[PDB]
Amino acid sequence: PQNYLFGCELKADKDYHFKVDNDENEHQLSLRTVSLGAGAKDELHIVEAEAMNYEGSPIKVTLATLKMSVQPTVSLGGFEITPPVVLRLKCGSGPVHISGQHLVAV
Amino acid sequence: PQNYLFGCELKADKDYHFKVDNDENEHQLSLRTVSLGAGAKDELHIVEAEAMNYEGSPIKVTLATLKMSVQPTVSLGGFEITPPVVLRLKCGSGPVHISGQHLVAV
Amino acid sequence: PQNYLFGCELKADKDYHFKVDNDENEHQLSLRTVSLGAGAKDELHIVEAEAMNYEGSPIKVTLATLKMSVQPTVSLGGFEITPPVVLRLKCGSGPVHISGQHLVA
Amino acid sequence: RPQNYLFGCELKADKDYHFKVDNDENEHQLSLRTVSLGAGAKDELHIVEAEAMNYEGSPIKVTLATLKMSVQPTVSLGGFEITPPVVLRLKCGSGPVHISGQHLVAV
Amino acid sequence: PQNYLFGCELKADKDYHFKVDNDENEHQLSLRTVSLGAGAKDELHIVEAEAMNYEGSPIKVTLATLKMSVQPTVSLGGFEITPPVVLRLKCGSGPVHISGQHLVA
Ligand SMILES: [Cl-]
Repeated sequence: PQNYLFGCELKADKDYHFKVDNDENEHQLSLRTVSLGAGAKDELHIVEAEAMNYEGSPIKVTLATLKMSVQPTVSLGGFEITPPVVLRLKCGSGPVHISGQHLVAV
Repeated sequence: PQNYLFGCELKADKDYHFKVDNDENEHQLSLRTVSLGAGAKDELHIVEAEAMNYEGSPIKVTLATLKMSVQPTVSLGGFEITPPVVLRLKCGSGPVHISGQHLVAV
Repeated sequence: PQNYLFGCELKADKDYHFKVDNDENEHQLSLRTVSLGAGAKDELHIVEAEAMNYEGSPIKVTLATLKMSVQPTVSLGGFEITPPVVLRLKCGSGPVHISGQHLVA
Repeated sequence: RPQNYLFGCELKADKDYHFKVDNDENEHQLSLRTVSLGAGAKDELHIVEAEAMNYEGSPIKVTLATLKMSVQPTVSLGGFEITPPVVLRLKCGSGPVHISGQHLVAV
Repeated sequence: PQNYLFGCELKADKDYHFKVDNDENEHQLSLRTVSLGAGAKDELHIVEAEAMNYEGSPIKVTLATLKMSVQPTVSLGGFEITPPVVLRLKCGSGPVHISGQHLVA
């Protein structure tokens, strides 16, 4: 369970797509924090994730609701998600930063 | 321990029923975040879970108390519940979003 | 490790005692969240737990300080305590809800 | 796998806390869960610090939490495990500040 | 999994560099809390970490955004990073304190 640092930045329509690699290994994203960037406005920001569900259909789940003067950072504690996954801002202009661990298994 | 994205949205007249069907494997719901939706009033929101306790009886349980201008998101850190589970808003109009993992055994 | 839902509501004159039976397994309370109920006043609420320490004596312990307009909910991340455990409000009138898991060997 | 006992203490401006090992064989761990301000604490900045050995072998002071009654009365650390010997103290603020956690033992 | 206490302080002109000197065992930095020091102004503080991604390249990630009058402490719950790691203030002058665990197999 070797682990690499992971991160991305979201904007109004700057998605992040985490893909499956053409390796033989398993991969997981263990999401840790969502936090507002210095230039973010004091509006509501909602970060959303999209991935396969249990019965096979795409699901969109909101990870966090952030606002600069109320809650600039949310800690998710190692939210593990199997790729492919898309991360995006459902509202707010961002930037919103996401940090976490990229877990593989050779 | 296979792992899928889970999410739902609750409103005052909209609960969520997590079931698990005529499967053979064991299933667990691992709840990660509870967060207020973009249009939610600045009223008190209380999210409830109902499931079996160890004595065999159904128990109603408060997961989180949320308020948009005080605490829009609560992180539960992987709160596991054995299905069947009903999730509902005990008060507040929502929308309230819940995200987590659906974990499956064999 | 079997896990069942656990929850309770605490008020000024209402301790909560956890419990077990003529049982054969190991039991743990895994406390998850502490949250103020809808009718709680905007007073400071302090939730306390009491259980035996490593020496063997009962020790009272503050789990959380809550205030409705400041921090209505606290997440403990799976705080595990061996029964018997008493939960109570050391101050505030409540209602205060506690949620967690009952774990069985 | 290890056995777990409830742990707690109260810190004030002139009352620190030191984690007591004894003439025993067991490996002990202190797992800290919450830091929360007591009812009578004033509304100043409170900073809780922990003191224990680092890897290279010499003592390090470390900040666990910054708390303020009207902003953030409780901080949950999620099971911060520290090997004894460890000392907990207020680096500033008058308290009382309560600490809760687990005392874990295994051999 | 031997476990030692870890800490550092960050300022506008003072970063922290975590190297384990090449022994033969493996080391991990497990971050726990990011908190503002007593002397910090009430400006936005953003703490970032730099290490390798899975493709071998260095990446910088924001760990936490703090502000004294809003949220002086963020708890990361054991965010493990493989050394070498750089911690720095991307904005704000600090001091910002970091605590966690240094783990050796
Ligand atoms: Cl706040």
